[PDB]
Amino acid sequence: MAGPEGFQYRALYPFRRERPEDLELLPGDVLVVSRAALQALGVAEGGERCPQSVGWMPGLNERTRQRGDFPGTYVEFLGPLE
Repeated sequence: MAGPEGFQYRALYPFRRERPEDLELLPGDVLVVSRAALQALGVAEGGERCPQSVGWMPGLNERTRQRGDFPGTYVEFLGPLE
């Protein structure tokens, strides 16, 4: 309606937080990321659809309700936040 507020990723494989400031990934669980975060990383418009090309990204996890940087290699792409 108004526009894309952000994008959603989804963890495919379970990996425990290596560091307290690391974000945990569980299979099937969704991670919510805003446009501001991706733009702060310097992502090209149409690159976010390939998270492994961006690397570690700051977002919100559903199962843990925690916030931090997750390795965007074990995650799939869901779509834009509208």
